[PDB]
Amino acid sequence: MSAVRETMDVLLEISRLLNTGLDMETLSICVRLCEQGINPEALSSVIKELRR
Amino acid sequence: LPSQETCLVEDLLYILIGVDGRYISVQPLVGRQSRSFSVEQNLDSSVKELVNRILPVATNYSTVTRFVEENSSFEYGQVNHALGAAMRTLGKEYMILISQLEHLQRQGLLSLQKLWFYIQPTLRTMEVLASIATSLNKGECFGGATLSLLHDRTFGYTGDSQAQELCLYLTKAASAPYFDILERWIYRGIINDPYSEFMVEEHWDQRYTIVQQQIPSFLQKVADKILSTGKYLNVQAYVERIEKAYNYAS
Amino acid sequence: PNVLLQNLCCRILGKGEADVAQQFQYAVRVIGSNFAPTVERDEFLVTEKIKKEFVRQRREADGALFSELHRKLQSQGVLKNRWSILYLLLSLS
Amino acid sequence: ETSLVRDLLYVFQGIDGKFVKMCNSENCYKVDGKVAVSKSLKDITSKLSELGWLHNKIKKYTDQRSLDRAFGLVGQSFCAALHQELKEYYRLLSVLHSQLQVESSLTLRRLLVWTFDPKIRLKTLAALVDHCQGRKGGELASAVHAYTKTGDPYMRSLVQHILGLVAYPILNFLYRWIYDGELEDTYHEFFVASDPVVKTDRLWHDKYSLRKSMIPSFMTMDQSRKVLLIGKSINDLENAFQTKIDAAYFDTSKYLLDVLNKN
Repeated sequence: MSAVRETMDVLLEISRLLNTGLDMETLSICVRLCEQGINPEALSSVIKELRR
Repeated sequence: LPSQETCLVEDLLYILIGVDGRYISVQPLVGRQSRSFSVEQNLDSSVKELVNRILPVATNYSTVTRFVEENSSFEYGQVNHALGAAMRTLGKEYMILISQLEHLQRQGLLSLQKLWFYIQPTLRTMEVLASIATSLNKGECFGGATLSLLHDRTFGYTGDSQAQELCLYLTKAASAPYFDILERWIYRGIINDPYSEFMVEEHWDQRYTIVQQQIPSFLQKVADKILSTGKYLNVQAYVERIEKAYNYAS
Repeated sequence: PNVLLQNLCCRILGKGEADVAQQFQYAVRVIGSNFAPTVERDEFLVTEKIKKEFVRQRREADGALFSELHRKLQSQGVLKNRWSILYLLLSLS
Repeated sequence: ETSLVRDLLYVFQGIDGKFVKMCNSENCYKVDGKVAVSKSLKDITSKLSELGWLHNKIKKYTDQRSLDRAFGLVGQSFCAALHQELKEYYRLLSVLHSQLQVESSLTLRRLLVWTFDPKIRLKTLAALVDHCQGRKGGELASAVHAYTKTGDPYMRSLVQHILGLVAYPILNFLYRWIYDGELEDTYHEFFVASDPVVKTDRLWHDKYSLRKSMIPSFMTMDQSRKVLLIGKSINDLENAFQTKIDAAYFDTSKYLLDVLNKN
């Protein structure tokens, strides 16, 4: 559980630097999609539309 | 038979870094500006003739490693020194593409045709960069005719959409110092050449000449326009810039 | 799959269900026909793209900083399929 | 193998490997004694050896940084600028080894792209120490003045960091002498030496001279003679220097007009 919290903290830091504008909730969802073997190319396109 | 391909795929990857093989040795003939490679006998003759198709990629890679050595040996402050700085950039991004292939052999695999169609996007870029570098190897040019030479080649390549982009990055890093010393002439009429890096050379009214060791941008007349602006300060689309730059400082 | 992707619409759009329905339809179509990666798997290529992005913007300090952050992500030994996560965050910079 | 991937790390800090060497000033080439079939993966790590050789010339420079007080005032300010870029060079060795201890094996060709960004930086610091053998100030100002006219945009950024800290003692001399008429010397590293004969009550008399042979090249020769007249009368960031000596010249002449009022 603890390592899973520490790892998310690293990822949030990766997000701030790149100016993604993904929250703690939006990042955690993205991860979960990513872990199931979804193509990141497709995933990025969907996201842009959802912000529109 | 699938084993003789695998280790030669690995040997081919070692050559493309610029580093001697296990069964591919490098013999200089012209001093390694083009390498006369010899792959040594392998039992299966089929895999040996296919391996030969992939070695000219490495010959064209030796052309560019002598380009970036060549302009440094002279210690220019010219735009030729900066043309090579671009070819070092195209050379840094190359290395990621070989090292991936290297990574793919560690766990998982790449056969010879698995090699072949991944090399295939960059042997074409190498050969366009190699021919700009060999045409330049005559121990010339200084600033302006380096630029003249690279513009003719961009206007040659016209209609192959491939080299329009690749010659696009080279011709703007080459122009990155050139439009500095251009401004110094059109707003002050002063020179800023460490060597002779600007076409209008100098030696009130002043004793301007131009040289054809630093050939004008595409057309001789707009270089003559900048002759005529600078006196007054003392008292495709790029040459176009000049004709109205004169006539707002007249 | 079906739930997680719907969750994505819901948090961004800030709306529940029967509000995000059409958006859902685009998302489902576009994810499903291209489900599995169309690139050869390789952590290093994506990382290099992130650092070049830092250098191009002349943010050299952060480019070095990033290098420390990727080792921290890798070390914890929890998330595998790391390239795809990283890939995503790079596309959306 | 994994032991070689680690071994190349140490040679970056300029620390002799866990294999015997006969190089450390030639390159930093390692001879295991089975180097024969390691002639392809020893050859990769012989290209990386050459980076560790260029580290050592910067390092021995820093042994000359501080003595019981090393000669020059600019000679060591230069050395401070050269150590900063060495410090940043260490930062990538400190991520590299921490990857070689996670739950390990990092590929030789992967780490080659990691050493390519330092190889355009450290090489031009080692080229910059070649032009200098002496530490005497103003020599150093001609080194960075000779290297920011050269091509290649990538080391031009690096020498602009160094211009900013080499130049900074030049300008700390300059602005005190213009405004108050006060000077600094520690070794005669200013381009103003003092006492040609002996000091004499002011009326403008030969007391300072340009002292060319240690002049910083940042100034042109008529602009070094301009700031000399300014300093007796009171008594690229290379091109920002000649602007504000023209704005100094007008403020010092009001002072010179006050000397007429005393006589």
